[PDB]
Amino acid sequence: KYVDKIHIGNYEIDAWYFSPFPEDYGKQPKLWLCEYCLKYMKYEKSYRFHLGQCQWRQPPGKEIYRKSNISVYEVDGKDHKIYCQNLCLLAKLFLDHKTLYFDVEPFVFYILTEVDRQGAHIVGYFSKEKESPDGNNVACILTLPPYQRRGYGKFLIAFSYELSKLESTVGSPEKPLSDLGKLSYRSYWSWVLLEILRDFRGTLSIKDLSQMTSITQNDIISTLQSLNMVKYWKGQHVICVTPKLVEEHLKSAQYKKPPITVDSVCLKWAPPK
Amino acid sequence: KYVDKIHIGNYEIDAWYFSPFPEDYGKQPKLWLCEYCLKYMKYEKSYRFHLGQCQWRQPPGKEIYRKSNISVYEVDGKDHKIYCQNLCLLAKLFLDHKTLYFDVEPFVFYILTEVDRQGAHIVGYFSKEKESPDGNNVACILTLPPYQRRGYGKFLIAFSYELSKLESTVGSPEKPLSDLGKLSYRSYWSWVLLEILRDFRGTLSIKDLSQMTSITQNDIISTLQSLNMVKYWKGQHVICVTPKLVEEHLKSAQYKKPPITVDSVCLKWAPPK
Amino acid sequence: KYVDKIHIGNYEIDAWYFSPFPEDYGKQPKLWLCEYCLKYMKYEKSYRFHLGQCQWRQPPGKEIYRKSNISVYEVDGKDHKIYCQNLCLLAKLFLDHKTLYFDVEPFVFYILTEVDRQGAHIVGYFSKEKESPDGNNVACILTLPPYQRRGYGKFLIAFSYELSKLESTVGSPEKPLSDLGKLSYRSYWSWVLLEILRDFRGTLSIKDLSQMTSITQNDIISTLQSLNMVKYWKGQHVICVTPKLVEEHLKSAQYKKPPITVDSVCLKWAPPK
Amino acid sequence: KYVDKIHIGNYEIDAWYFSPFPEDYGKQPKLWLCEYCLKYMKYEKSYRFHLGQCQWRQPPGKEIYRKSNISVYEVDGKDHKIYCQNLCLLAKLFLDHKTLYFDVEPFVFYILTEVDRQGAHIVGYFSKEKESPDGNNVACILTLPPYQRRGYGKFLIAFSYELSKLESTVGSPEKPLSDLGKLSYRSYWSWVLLEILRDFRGTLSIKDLSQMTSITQNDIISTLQSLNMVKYWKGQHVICVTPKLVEEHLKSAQYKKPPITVDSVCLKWAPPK
Amino acid sequence: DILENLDDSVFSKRHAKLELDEKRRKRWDIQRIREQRILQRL
Amino acid sequence: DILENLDDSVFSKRHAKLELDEKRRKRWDIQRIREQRILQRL
Amino acid sequence: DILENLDDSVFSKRHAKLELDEKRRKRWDIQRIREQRILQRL
Amino acid sequence: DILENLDDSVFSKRHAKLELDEKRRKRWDIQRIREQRILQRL
Ligand SMILES: CC(=O)SCCNC(=O)CCNC(=O)[C@H](O)C(C)(C)COP(=O)(O)OP(=O)(O)OC[C@H]1O[C@@H](n2cnc3c(N)ncnc32)[C@H](O)[C@@H]1OP(=O)(O)O
Ligand SMILES: CC(=O)SCCNC(=O)CCNC(=O)[C@H](O)C(C)(C)COP(=O)(O)OP(=O)(O)OC[C@H]1O[C@@H](n2cnc3c(N)ncnc32)[C@H](O)[C@@H]1OP(=O)(O)O
Ligand SMILES: CC(=O)SCCNC(=O)CCNC(=O)[C@H](O)C(C)(C)COP(=O)(O)OP(=O)(O)OC[C@H]1O[C@@H](n2cnc3c(N)ncnc32)[C@H](O)[C@@H]1OP(=O)(O)O
Ligand SMILES: CC(=O)SCCNC(=O)CCNC(=O)[C@H](O)C(C)(C)COP(=O)(O)OP(=O)(O)OC[C@H]1O[C@@H](n2cnc3c(N)ncnc32)[C@H](O)[C@@H]1OP(=O)(O)O
Ligand SMILES: [Zn+2]
Ligand SMILES: [Zn+2]
Ligand SMILES: [Zn+2]
Ligand SMILES: [Zn+2]
Repeated sequence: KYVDKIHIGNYEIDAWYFSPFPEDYGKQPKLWLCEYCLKYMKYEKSYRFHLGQCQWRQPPGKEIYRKSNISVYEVDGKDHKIYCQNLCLLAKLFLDHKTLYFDVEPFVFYILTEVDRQGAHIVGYFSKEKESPDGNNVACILTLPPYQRRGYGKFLIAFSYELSKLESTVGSPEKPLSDLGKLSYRSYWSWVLLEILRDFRGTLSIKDLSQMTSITQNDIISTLQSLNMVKYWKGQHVICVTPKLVEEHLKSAQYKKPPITVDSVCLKWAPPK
Repeated sequence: KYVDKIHIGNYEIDAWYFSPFPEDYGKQPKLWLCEYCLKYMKYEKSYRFHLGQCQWRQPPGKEIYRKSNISVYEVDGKDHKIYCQNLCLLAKLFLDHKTLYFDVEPFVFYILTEVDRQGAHIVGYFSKEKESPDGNNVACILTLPPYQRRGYGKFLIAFSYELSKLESTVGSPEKPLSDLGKLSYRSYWSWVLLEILRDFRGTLSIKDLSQMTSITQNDIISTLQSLNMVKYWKGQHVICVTPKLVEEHLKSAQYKKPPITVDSVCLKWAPPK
Repeated sequence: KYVDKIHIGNYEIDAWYFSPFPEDYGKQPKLWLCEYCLKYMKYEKSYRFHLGQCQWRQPPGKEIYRKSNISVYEVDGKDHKIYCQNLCLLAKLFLDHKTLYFDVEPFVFYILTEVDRQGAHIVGYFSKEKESPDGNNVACILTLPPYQRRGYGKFLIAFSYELSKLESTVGSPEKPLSDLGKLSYRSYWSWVLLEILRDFRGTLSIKDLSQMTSITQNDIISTLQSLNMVKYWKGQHVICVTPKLVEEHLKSAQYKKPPITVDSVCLKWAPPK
Repeated sequence: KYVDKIHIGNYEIDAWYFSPFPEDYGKQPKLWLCEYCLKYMKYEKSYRFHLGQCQWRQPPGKEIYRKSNISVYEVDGKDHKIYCQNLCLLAKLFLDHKTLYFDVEPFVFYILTEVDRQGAHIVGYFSKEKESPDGNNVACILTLPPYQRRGYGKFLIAFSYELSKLESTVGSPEKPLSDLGKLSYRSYWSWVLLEILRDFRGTLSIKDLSQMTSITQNDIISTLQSLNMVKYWKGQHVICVTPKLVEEHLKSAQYKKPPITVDSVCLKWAPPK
Repeated sequence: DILENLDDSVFSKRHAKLELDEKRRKRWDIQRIREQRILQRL
Repeated sequence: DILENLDDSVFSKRHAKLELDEKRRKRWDIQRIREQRILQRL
Repeated sequence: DILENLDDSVFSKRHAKLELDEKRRKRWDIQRIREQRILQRL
Repeated sequence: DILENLDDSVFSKRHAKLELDEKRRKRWDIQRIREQRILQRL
C-alpha cells in the first residue's frame, strides 16, 4: 500500500487496500478526488482550483431512482469511460478482489447518491457486466466508508435484484464474496424469504421463490439452511418450512428489516433491448 | 444408481449414492456384505455360508482405543488392501464425492466399532492419507446410517484431531465438505473453542488456539465468525471475545456437548516415525 | 475441392487446391477474376461487363522495379486490403499450406508483372510479414501456372533477398517449403554460393557468406552439404571448399544460371523506417 | 563435455558428445570400459584387474547372425538391464540426440561384433523399441569411431530392415536423423530401390516397393525425388521411372553397393509372438 | 445469369467477419505456442 | 506545488495503454479457462 | 442361486486392474494441476 | 589409485534412481503430447 488516504468532497477517508492509480499517482501517500466527476489529483492546489471549474453536480447518467434525498444514476461505461475508470480506481481502495479498472466499456455502473442543494453526492455503487456468462447481476458492490452501516449496502443489493426482476432474470453477485459482502447478502436474502414465507398462502417450491425474487436456487437453499428450514434425507436436502420456524426467526437477530428500502413506484427505469 | 440396498450384519441399509462395485456386482439391486471383513456378494446363499466360514470378528488392525464398548482400530491400506478396498466401496454408497476406492496403499483407515460377545461391529470410519500435501487429517468420514445421530460422527472428528495433537501437527478435513459434514465439524469446532474461551485465564491469539487444538487458523476464524466473535476494521477481521458473547453462546443451540467423547487416557496409540 | 477452374485475363487455369472463397462463391465450379484488381465473380456476364468498367491496369502500389517488360509492384495490405485478400484467395488455389487470406494488414505484397500496351499483367508474387518473429523474408511465393518454368520463380526469390540485403538483414522463407519450393530455393542458393566461391580471393567463414547474401547460416550449410562441400569431424560439420569441387559443380545440373535475373540498378526502392 | 576420451579393449576413442555417466564418473576426463560387458571404471588399476576377472567374451544374448567373422547378438533390455544401460551410456558419447539410457526394459538391442579367437568384439549396434507407437524399426544406430567408414553402418541399417521384412511390417528410423545418419540411409535406400528398378519386369506402385523392402512410403518418395524419378503435376508428385534414369544413376556416385551385405541365409532368427 | 455488384463495399462486407475470424485464431495460436514453450522448458 | 491538467484528454492518454493491458489479460484468461475445461473433461 | 468364491485371491484379481486405473488417473491429475499452476502464475 | 567394485549390484544401485527419473519424464511427455494434440485439434 502506497496511497493510504484520500480526500473526496469534505471527507478524509483511510484506504483499505492497494489501488493501481497510474504512473506516479500510485506512489503518493494522499490523493485528492472530485466528489462529482471523481478525477484524481496529486496536489491540493489543483483540487481547490477544480472545485470552481468542474461542470458536474451529479454522476454522468440517467436518474433512474428518486425517493426523498436518495437518487440512483445509471452510467454506461462505453459513454463515460473516464468517469467509470476513476470510479473503479477509487473503488479498488476498499475492495481486495477487484480485477478490472480500465476495461469499463462492457460494464454498466449504478451510482448511489444523496442529493441536496449543492448536488448528488456519491455514497456507493455497484457494477454490472452487460453480458455475463455466469449470470452476475452484480460484479463489485461498495458503500464508501463514511456512509457505512446505515443500510445503504442492503439498499444496493435490493436494487440489483429489482433490476433483475424487471429483466425477468435470476442473478447472483460475482463470487467470491468478502466477509462484509456475505453478511450483507445473507441478511438481505433472509429478510426477503422470511417476508414471503410469512405471507404466502400456498405451496412453494424452491423454483417459485427464485422466480419471485430473482435470487438463485443456490443462494435460496443456503439461506434456508441457515434459517434451519432444511432437513436431510439420504444425503439430499429437502425444504421443511413450519410456522414455528418462521415465527422464531422473525424475532431473532437473523431477521432485520432494512433501514432503507427500494420503493418500486419510485423506480423510473426501462430494461434494455 | 443400480445397487440401492445392502445387507450387512443384521442391517438392511438403503444406499444414498452410486458405488463402482466391479464387474456385474455393480448392476445388482442388492448386495450382501460381511460385517467383519466387508467382502461383498451377489447371492444370499453365499452370505449364509460365509457367516460360519469367516475368520474375523474385528477389523484387521491394532485396537488403538478402548473405552466401554467402543473400540477403534487402525488399519493400514498397504497391509490389508482387500479389506480397505471393500470398505471404500461400501463407503461410496453414502459419500457423493469419494474419489478413491482401490489405490488404498497410501491411506490409513481408522475403524469405529461397538464391541460385544460376538465381535467388533463396524459403526463408521475415517480415512487419512499418510503423506498429505495439503495437511488433511481426514480424507473421508462416515457413520453408517443405522448408527447416525448418536454422536459417533463428532467422536470420529474429535478422534482425528487427537491423532493430530499427538503428531504435533495442525489438520483439516479434505474439502469440499458435504452439508452433514459442515454441520458436524462446525458443531465440534464451536464446542472446543467455547470450552477453551470459558476456562483460559490469559491472552489468546488465533495462533495459540491452533496449537492447542490442531484446528487450522482458517477453520478457527470461520468458527469464531459464526459465534459472533469477530469484528471488522478496514476489511481485515480481528478477534473480539467477551465474557458476554461466550456466556450467551454457551446457552444457545450453537453450543452442544458431544454425547460421546474421546477420552485421552483410553487412547493406546504411538505416532509413526 | 469445389472450385477447380478459374478464368483470369485470357487464361483458363486449373486449380491445384481448395480455396475458401466466401459464401456461395466457394461452391461454384468456375470463377471469373479480373486480371488487374483480382476481384472474383460467379457469372461470365458480370465479367464481360467489368472489363469495360474496371479502373486499374496495374496492381495498386509503387512500381519498385522496372527492366524491359518486367515490373514489380509493392502493395501494402493495410492500404489496399480488398486487393490483397482477393490475391490471397487466388493464391490459395495453388498453395497447399497457405493459412492467411483476410488478415492482410500485417503483410506487404510484391507483385510480379509483365507489362505491355494494355497494362501490367500479374505473373506471380510473394508475401512478406512486416514484423516477422522468425525473420521470414518470404511468407508465400507463387508463379501462376501459365507462367511457370520460365525462371520467374527464381527471380522472385532473388528479389526477396535483394530487399533483405537493402535492409541489412538475413532472411529465410517460411517453413515448411513445398517440393517445388525446395527445388527453387536450393537451385537459387547453389547458384549464388557457387558464383561467390568461384570469384572471391580470400578467406570465407559461413558468417561472411550470410552477410554477403542475406541467406541464413542454416540454408547456407545445407546448400553446401548438397554441393559436397562439407566434411564431418566428430559429428560436427566443417566447411571444405576446393577449386575442384567448385569446378565440377559448375558444369553439373546442380549449377544453372537463372534465365531471368534481378538487376540491382533497375531497383527503385527505399527500405522502410 | 567432461569425459572426452575412453579406453575400450585396446582402443583410445575420443568422445564426440556429453554422456551422463552417474555420480563422479561423469566428471572424470577419461573412463575405462570392458569391451565385453561394457562396464565403466574411474582408474586403470581396476581395468587391468577386470580383464582377468570378467566372465564374458560376447554380448549377453542370442547369436542371430553369423557369416565369416561377423556376428550379431540380440540382447533384451529386460533380461540384461545393466549391460544395455552401460551400452547406452557408451553410445551417448557419439550421439547428440540420444534421450534414453536407463529405461532399457522396453528396448531390444542388436549388437554388431567381429569375432576372433579371443571373443566377439563390439563394432556398433542399433536399439529398437519393442512396441513403437510410430513404427520405428530403429531408435539409435551407431558404428564405433574406430570401425567407421567400412560399410558397417549400412550393414546395420540393412539388418534392421531384414528384421522388419521377417515381421511383415514397414519401418523407419526414429527422427530426427543426424547428418551422418541421413547420408547412410539415403545411400542404403537408393541402392535397394535401384536394384529393384533395374531387375523387376512389371508394374510397380509406391505401395509395392514398401511391401517388398519394408521402407516407408515417405522414405521411398524422398529417395525417388533425389534420384530424379519424380515429376510434378498440379502440386502432387507422381512416379516417373525410365530405363535412362535408372542407367545413369547406376553409374553415378548416388549408386554404391554396400561393402558388407546382410546374407539372408546366414540369419538365424525367429520373429517374436 | 445475373449481374453482380463489384463495388469495394460489397467485398468489404463479406470479408469483415472472416478477417475477424482469422485475427482470433491468430491470438489463439500465439497463446498456445507460448504456453507450450513454458511447459516443456523447466 | 504545481497546477495539474485535469482535461479529459489527459486521463484518456494515461489510461489507454492500461485499458489495452487488461483487454489482453482478459483474452488470456478466457482461453486459459476454455483450455482447462477441455483437458479435464474427457 | 450359485455359491461364490470369497477367497482373497478372487478379490485381488478383480481389483488389480482397477487399482492400476486409479494410479494412472492420479498421475494425470498431479501433472494437470502442476501445469495449471505454472501457466497462471507468471 | 583405488580398486573399484565392479559387481552387478553396485551398478544396479547407482542406476535404479536414474531409471526411475527417466520413467517419470517419459510419463510426463506422453501426457504433454496427448494434451497438445487435444487442444490444437478442435
Ligand atoms: C460482490 C462484491 O463485490 S463482494 C464485495 C463486498 N464489498 C466490499 O467488501 C467493499 C467494502 N465494504 C462495503 O462497501 C460494505 O461493508 C458493504 C457493501 C458490504 C455493506 O455496506 P453497508 O452500507 O455498510 O451495509 P448495510 O448498512 O446495509 O449493512 C449490511 C449488513 O452488514 C453488517 N455490517 C456492515 N459492516 C459491518 C462491520 N464493520 N462489522 C460487522 N457487521 C457489519 C450490518 O450489521 C448489516 O447486517 P445486519 O442486517 O445483520 O445488521
Ligand atoms: C471429510 C468428508 O468426507 S465430508 C463427508 C461427510 N460425511 C458424509 O457426508 C457421509 C454421510 N454422512 C455421515 O456419515 C454423517 O451424517 C456424518 C459423518 C456427517 C455425521 O455422523 P453422525 O454420527 O450422525 O453425527 P453426530 O451424531 O456426531 O452429529 C453431528 C451433527 O450433525 C447433525 N446431523 C446429523 N445428521 C443430521 C440430519 N439428517 N439432519 C440434521 N442434522 C443432522 C447433528 O444434529 C449434529 O449437530 P448438533 O451437534 O448441532 O446436534
Ligand atoms: C515459401 C513458400 O510459400 S513455399 C511454396 C512454394 N510455391 C508453391 O508451391 C506454389 C506453386 N508453385 C509455384 O508457384 C512454382 O512452382 C514455384 C514458385 C515454386 C517456382 O515457380 P517457377 O517460376 O516455375 O520456377 P522457375 O522457373 O524459377 O524454376 C525454379 C526451379 O524449379 C524447377 N521446377 C519448377 N516446376 C517444376 C516441375 N513441375 N517439375 C520439375 N521441376 C520444376 C525448375 O526446373 C527450376 O529448377 P532448376 O533451376 O534446377 O531448373
Ligand atoms: C537413427 C539414429 O540414431 S540417427 C544417428 C546416426 N548415428 C550417429 O550419428 C552416431 C555417430 N555416427 C555413426 O555411428 C556413423 O557415422 C553411422 C552409423 C551414421 C554410419 O556408420 P559407418 O559404419 O561409418 O557407415 P558406412 O561405412 O556404412 O557408410 C555409410 C555412408 O556414410 C558416409 N559417411 C560416413 N562417415 C562419413 C564422414 N565422416 N564424412 C563423409 N561421409 C561419411 C559414407 O561415405 C557412406 O556413404 P556412401 O555409401 O555414399 O559412401
Ligand atoms: Zn470534477
Ligand atoms: Zn467375512
Ligand atoms: Zn477489375
Ligand atoms: Zn567385463
